[PDB]
Amino acid sequence: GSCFLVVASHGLSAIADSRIE
Amino acid sequence: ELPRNLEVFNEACGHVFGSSFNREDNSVISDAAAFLFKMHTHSLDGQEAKVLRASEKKRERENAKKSRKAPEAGMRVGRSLILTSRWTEYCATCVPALGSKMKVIKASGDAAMIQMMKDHNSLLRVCVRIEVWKARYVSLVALDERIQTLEDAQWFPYLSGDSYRACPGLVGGYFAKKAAAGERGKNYKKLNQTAIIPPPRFLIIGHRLQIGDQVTLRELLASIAWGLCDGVLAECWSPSQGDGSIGVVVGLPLQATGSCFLVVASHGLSAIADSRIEGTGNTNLLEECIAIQKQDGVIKCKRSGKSLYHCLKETAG
Amino acid sequence: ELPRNLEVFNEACGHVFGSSFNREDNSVISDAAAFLFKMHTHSLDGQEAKVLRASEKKRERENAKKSRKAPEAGMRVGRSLILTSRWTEYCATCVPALGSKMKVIKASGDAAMIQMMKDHNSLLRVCVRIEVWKARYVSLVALDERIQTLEDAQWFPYLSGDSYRACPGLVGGYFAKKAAAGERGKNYKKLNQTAIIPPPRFLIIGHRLQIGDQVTLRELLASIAWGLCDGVLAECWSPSQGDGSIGVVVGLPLQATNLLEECIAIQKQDGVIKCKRSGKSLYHCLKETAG
RNA sequence: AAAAAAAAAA
RNA sequence: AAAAAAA
Repeated sequence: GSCFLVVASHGLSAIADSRIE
Repeated sequence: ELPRNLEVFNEACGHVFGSSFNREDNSVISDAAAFLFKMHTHSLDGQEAKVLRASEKKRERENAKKSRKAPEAGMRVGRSLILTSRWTEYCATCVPALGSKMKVIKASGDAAMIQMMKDHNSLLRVCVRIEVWKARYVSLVALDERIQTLEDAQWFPYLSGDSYRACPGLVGGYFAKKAAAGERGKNYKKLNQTAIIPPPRFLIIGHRLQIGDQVTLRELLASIAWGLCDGVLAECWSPSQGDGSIGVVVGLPLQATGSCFLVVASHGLSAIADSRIEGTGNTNLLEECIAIQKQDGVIKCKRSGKSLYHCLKETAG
Repeated sequence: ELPRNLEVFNEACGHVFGSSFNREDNSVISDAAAFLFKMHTHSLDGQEAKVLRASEKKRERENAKKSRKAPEAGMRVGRSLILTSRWTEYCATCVPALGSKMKVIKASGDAAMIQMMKDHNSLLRVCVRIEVWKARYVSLVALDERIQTLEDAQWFPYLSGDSYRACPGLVGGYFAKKAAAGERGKNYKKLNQTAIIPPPRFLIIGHRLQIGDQVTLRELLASIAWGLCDGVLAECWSPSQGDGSIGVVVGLPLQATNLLEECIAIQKQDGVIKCKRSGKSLYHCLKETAG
């Protein structure tokens, strides 16, 4: 089990999943 | 030599913990801050019971805590922190009595009690800051099960109500959700999930985190971001000579200049989640850059689009 | 020969603000309407306390409000409105006593109190409409931090509970969400974020927004939409000779690759026309065109 | 011709 | 910086 989220930070845009991008 | 907050935190930790308090270990400082936060919140055994509007279950829990024996001198705190026999004196002296309010003491007019209340507030603030930093540092290499979607991660860290009361701008959790959802007044502070917090070994000394300080990758990443932030922030670090474990800080990101790019549906049109990404269907959101202020000047680094927790473990293999 | 609804607001504003009330400035009218709404909701200093089921913190807040000195003649409300000595008399005689219900007054049969309650209701409705329009006008150049996702923007405007109670079909906020995200009755009104609200200077005189009446771009955009609506609506306005920040309305939207091809309908003087959507928020478009 | 009124009304 | 102030 693990997670691939990347929350928005420092003006970036949030990602629901790293792999799908 | 030091501000009032740092001096009072140093005095409290020293008095409570004797010489066992190591001033150059992040984990030790985090454990000491957690213990002092428990002490000043009457969450330890043998302290006053919070029963003002407590439910019968809350009443029973607090009463059981009160009846339970308080920690005995010499008890092991965390790993390398041992209580002294003179911690009870400090707990009885410098801890405001349960229900104490600043207005009442100001009406009383006793300067000593005003100073003690200000010291209590400052100690709560410092301990909460250290707790938040240790929360991020833990999140770097230990995911929190409570987080499964961007909405859940939006309120990180998840801390108690006292933490939110002391430092609203740094502490998330249920109370942060409650404050954000409700009306936002002038006193409301937005949850800055990635606001810069110097590591505990810097915060107590007051040495503001800056370029050139020798820090470990994990502690720096916790200072500037947390586990689920982008991996590009790893570019703010650079190993020193001989690899080792301690490197140096090369940049400090900036989290300003943020605006809205949504277009709600209206007059028969369809809602758009983002005007920029719309374009002609090109959903390639990897050109975004983070602004890093280096010694030479400000630069922009292209986002990697991967979690810090993932990258830290991957690159170590 | 204005309707009783607007006549009540005109008389109330006159009585409460003397000659300092200007009948041609949007900001002045919006501030006056906000003050009258606060006065008629028993939220000023020195007014009755809301203690039916208040919490301890709310109890203290209401008690402090009641004990606090009430506004005095000569106070400055906003920027160009000055309270007069007659405002106390109006507040005493025309504001229904806290907790007054229309049913009780109607049953009592007192014509004077029935008329007073009807005037109070009309004033509440007009003040809420002006408040919604001012919220839309403000949102064009300064968004709310709460609006960070489409779901959050779905509930604009974010006004107080009494505002929703007076005008359910125009006010969003938390209470609108609760009404939608919960049991719905027959007397249920659906939020219309783009309902055409004439500018206050046109609203308090009974004028209906139409084609051929001079207005400002921000005025029209607030009238027919808000900050995060698409920018194509800006095509409903046309600047006049020399600009000068004053133009004219040429149409009003209806129904108030392919995705960017969607068109809005504009009712022009000749006939309905289809205008391609721009895909950029009115706030963003105005920011870009500012310079 | 949805718009306006009267009944209701954290 | 200061002053307010619990699931």
